[PDB]
Amino acid sequence: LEKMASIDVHLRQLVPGKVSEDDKLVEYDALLLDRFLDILQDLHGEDLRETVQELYEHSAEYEGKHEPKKLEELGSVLTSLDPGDSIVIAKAFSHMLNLANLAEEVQIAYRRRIKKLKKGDFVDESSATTESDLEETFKKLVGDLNKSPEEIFDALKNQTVDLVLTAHPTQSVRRSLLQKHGRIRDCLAQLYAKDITPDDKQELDEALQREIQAAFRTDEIKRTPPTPQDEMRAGMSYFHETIWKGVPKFLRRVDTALKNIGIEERVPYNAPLIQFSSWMGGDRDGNPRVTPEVTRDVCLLARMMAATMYFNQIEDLMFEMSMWRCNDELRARADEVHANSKSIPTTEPYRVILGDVRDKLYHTRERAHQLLSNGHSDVPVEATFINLEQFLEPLELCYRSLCSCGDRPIADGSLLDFLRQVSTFGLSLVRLDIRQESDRHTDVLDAITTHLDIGSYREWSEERRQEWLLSELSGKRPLFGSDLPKTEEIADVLDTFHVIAELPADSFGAYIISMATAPSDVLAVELLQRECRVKQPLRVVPLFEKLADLEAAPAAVARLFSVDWYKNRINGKQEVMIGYSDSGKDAGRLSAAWQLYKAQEELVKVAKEYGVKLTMFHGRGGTVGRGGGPTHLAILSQPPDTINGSLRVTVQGEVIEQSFGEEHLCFRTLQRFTAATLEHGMRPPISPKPEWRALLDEMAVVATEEYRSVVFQEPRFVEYFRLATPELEYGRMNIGSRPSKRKPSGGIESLRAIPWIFAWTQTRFHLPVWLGFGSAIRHVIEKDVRNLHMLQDMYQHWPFFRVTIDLIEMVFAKGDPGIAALYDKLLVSEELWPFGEKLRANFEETKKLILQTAGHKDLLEGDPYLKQRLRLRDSYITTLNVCQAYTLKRIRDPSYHVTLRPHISKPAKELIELNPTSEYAPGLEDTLILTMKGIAAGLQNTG
Amino acid sequence: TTESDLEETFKKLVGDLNKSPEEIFDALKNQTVDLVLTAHPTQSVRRSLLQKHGRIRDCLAQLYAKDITPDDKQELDEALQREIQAAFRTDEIKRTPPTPQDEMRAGMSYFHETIWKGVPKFLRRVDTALKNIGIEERVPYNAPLIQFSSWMGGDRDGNPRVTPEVTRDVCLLARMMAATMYFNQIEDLMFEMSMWRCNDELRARADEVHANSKSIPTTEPYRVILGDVRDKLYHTRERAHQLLSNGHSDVPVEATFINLEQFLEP
Amino acid sequence: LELCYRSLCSCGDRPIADGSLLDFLRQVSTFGLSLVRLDIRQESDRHTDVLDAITTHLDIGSYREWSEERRQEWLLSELSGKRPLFGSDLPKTEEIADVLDTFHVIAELPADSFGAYIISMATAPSDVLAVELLQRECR
Repeated sequence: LEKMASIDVHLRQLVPGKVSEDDKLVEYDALLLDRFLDILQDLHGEDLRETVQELYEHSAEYEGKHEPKKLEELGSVLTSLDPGDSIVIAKAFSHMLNLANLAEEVQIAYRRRIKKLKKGDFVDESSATTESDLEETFKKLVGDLNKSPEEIFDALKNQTVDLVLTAHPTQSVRRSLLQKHGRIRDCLAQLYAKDITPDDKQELDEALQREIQAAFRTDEIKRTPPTPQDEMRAGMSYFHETIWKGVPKFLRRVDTALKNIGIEERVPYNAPLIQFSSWMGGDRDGNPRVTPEVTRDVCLLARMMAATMYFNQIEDLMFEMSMWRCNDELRARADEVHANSKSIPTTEPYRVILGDVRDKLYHTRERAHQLLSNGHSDVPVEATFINLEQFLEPLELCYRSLCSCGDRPIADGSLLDFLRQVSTFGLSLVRLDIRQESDRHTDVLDAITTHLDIGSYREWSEERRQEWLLSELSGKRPLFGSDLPKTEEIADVLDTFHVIAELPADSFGAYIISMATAPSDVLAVELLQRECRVKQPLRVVPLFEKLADLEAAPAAVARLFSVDWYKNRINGKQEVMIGYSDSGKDAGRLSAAWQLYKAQEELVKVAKEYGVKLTMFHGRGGTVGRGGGPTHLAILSQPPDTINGSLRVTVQGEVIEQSFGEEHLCFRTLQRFTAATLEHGMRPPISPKPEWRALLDEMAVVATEEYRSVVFQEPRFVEYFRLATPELEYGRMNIGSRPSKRKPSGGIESLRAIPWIFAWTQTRFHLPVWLGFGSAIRHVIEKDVRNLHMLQDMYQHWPFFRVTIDLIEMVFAKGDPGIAALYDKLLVSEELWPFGEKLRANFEETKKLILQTAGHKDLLEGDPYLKQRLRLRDSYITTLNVCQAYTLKRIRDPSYHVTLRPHISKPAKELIELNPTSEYAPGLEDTLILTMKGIAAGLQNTG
Repeated sequence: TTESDLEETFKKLVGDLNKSPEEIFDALKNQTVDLVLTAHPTQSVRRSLLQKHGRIRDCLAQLYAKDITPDDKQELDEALQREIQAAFRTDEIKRTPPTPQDEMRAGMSYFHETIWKGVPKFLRRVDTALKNIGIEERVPYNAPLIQFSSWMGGDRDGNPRVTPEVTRDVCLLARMMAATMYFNQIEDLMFEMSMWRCNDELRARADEVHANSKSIPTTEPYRVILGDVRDKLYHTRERAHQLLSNGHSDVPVEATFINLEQFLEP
Repeated sequence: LELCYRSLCSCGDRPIADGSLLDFLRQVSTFGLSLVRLDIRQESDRHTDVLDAITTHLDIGSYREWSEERRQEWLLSELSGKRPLFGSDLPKTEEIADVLDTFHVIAELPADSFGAYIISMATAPSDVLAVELLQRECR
């Protein structure tokens, strides 16, 4: 058994140098890989193991030198496998890749930071090795900006970081397989303790193998495209995993950091530095499966999870709180609770109060399980806490008392962590946002005006809409009753509003209007809210998606503030949502990014005019959605005063593991969010030179021209897209809960942005992310010999431009034109081949231009850590690519017969039997799904 | 400091006494250690003060880690002082000479603290020691190498306060703590058991259990069986709380495990 | 029951059917599910109070000052339209609350219990149309 000698060599060639000398990543992945291959040999035989290993060796050699021979050898081996062995190979490379991501997680989390590698400028904030922690951010604010610690302390007091969890665009992996990955990480880490005992080490190795097999022996398909509730619990897994415990530890570190610069107070417990929001069960844009009952469901489920967690916590709090000296107030309250009732003696008053609150917690949990599992309950209102204040009051009483008796140290222990968990998590953990297209609201209003015989709200001009909406919001007469012809959709909208009306506001964040374009969409949602008897209406949030919507958004927002009814309803607070990927699908990426910068600038000018406090909600696709070090500089790179102590970011499902799976991970996440928000608030990035703004305007025009000319003006583009890319299969298979298009018969316009990105990400081509940069940079470079220098100035001195280019370069590192060409060769008509060839030429050109801008000669020249990690994942992703290409060829072409090879080794008793009701050949559907999940998992995020 | 551990004891048995590893393994199979817990001759300390001492120990130990970070060390010191005051600021008298049941719970604290997790860890270490001398089997799971007994609620010698009702109390309280621990354990056992290849015997039983019933899908049979065992555990615990807090129950005995065999079988 | 009667007469047991079964059927038809049917009765002036509060809250005038025919006209246009008339945001005296809540209680019950809505001191068609409108707009 000396296969280990070979893969070790290959790994050491993939990652040759050392990015430090704790660089045990090759050791980690070689260990996990060898254990895995042994388990694969034991389960599925020797031949299978040798085949898979040969495949990986070739894939790694290809990632090394990129000789197309390696690709054709991988193809040669993969075509000869009967679908059973294809399944085994695909599953093999999925698990090997996951193990690679695991060794990476351990490497990053236990990489010790190097103080001496900092340069002194903003660049350092784009990598976790040189990014500032909380304390370094404090000292940078004090020394360099002459800010006083009191100003920092206030800034922290009023700052709010609101993280919004969304559903996974593809495989939200089984909570069980997450658990198994966790055990594997812990085993690795403990195995690399520099002191461990021989038996501890032996039992750790045994546990590791045991769990790698345990993970391999579980399916990753079948069942349902899990219902919105199942996805929602699968979302809240990370509250038990890390977040619930993680909040108070982070806040305590904020206290320590404040002490270490002279501040003697702590951050007040009720200060909302962290906040969590959810879309799971609320977003309806192009998702009929999110019914009103779904919303009522995840609302009550959230309240259940909250009351449960508080209940399990308050036992340990009651144990801790065994003191007897207390305030007179708390003493009287204890006499009250005891009279109105181990049995909690009156000499332990803290335990009396906390025992009563414990009662209220249990009663609330059972009441919520009865409201969800039935539709009514018997539990009266008084056995439960209805708002957060009733909950907070007795705890704050206990804190007051403890500090009264000089037991503040005791009060700053379990009690403080509990109070902060109550303030951060509320009664619901999260606040659910509802989201819906504007056109559905317009449908409802049109049905209403037609039923009232006033015209059709749809035909009305934007201002006429505004006028009718204003008169209707003014009056005292309700608008409709049950006697209204309601389509299924109209009924969905109205019933959603009623469900909102019949629930506590503690669960609801914002009403987000997708495809928002004009003030009438916002006023419309406000009116529907009031006329559906929504007691405390939600804040309305427009989502300007298309480019023109971004150009006209400040004018619409100003017009909204200028309206007295809205000006008083919003109460000096406004939240606007931007979508990096949504605008990118419309007008290319460069134009969408620059337009977003300008649009935020103008929105801030409007908010300063009308004296409203603006919060910018960053959707998916952004720079702030990459996760990790890059998020630091990305947040720093927002236009000045666009943050102002209120950040709101989408936590994409594809990153939620890299952000909240582990302890160190969650801590560093909350830390970089808080530090970035604070520093940007007190130290805005430089304002751009005007020549820069003009240059970006020209490049935006050229880029949008090329982008739309390719995606929309070329007629055969959609045929090419359907051929060279698994878009249709993703649209058909039980991968995501949402349909891939809004209208089945439309082109790319009606296609959603998630399948648009995902489709081209799968083929290692990434056309939506970089398309447009080539023609623009070429254009300005030819226009003047000097512009290049100017561009290179921006990349090195303008944070915004730097984070944009950096993202593009990183995506190019995840790309490979040769693999794309393989997809073309197997799946595209011959008369369409040159088309693709031309695109690929563009690809290469764009790459060479991006490099020239960054002053780099290789991709990711400045970040060799990331280069190493990407190289390592890629060596696994490439085989999944080829396997996917040929599998597509077989699925689409029943006339393409292959020369099969003999089967290898072992109602379902073998891997091929796990899909009975299959449409295509046995095991092809599952292989395609496997490669899609594996490639998608190995590439993570791009654009 | 110089006493023999398990493995050194093995090598002393094998090298010096010419005992075969098989003889050692058999001896272990048949050996039983029955540890009997008694009430404290004086202060059986409050379970809360146990917890506080525990936090103090953890704080000391982590404070003397040869790698610790400045902020971790500062927060550790703060936690240490905080907990020392916390312990000092609690009384240790009043109330009653705690009822035999109160002393009995205060005895069973140590199952949660260490013993419940500690037993299988030790047994696994016995397995490792057997591997290192050539034995490929493990110590059978149903072998009673460790056994626990109690006098708390049973010893009456010179003690009028141990009434028969006290005995029935500590009996049912013990069973409650047992069913509790098993229940809380079997959730993580159900998470682990997500495999799909299974025995024909297990397949048939799973088809049966699912037919007689997240909703436990039939292609995860282990989760079917263990979810059923979870059901019986819950019913047993609630039944014991009803027999203790009342004197009767409505929950039928057949919804619960009555003997160790019904429990072990699935 | 009628099935049992049909059957008995089918087998020529009509005499048996005309005994306890017939008395039972007649008791069901005479007494229904409620023995009696409850009439509601109220002064017309209370309905006028409610309509006056509504027209004042809508800033249209005071239904009270309006002549009998003008009342008739507003009542007719309102009974014609498709828009409801008011919501919880309405200044309601104790009496107005009594009237509206009475109408809601009528709405939340089976019609088997209710006979007639009787207007005491009835004087003009607007009193009747008014009660009809309040009935509809109270669902």
